[PDB]
Amino acid sequence: MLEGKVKWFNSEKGFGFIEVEGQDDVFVHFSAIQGEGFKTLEEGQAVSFEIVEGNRGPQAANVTKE
Repeated sequence: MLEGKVKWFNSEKGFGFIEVEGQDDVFVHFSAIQGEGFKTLEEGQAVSFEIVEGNRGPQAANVTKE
């Protein structure tokens, strides 16, 4: 699992970017967010996650709020 920080997140639209040291920023969609409750992220929130890449390029998967 990768560790990173939420760079920014549009809570209304349900998407943002995770920033991570060395690597580029990682697009995160709300459907990647684990746990219970309404799925959203806060700027600067610590997350653990993976990067999954299909034919639309890399994005965050299995994002867990730490």
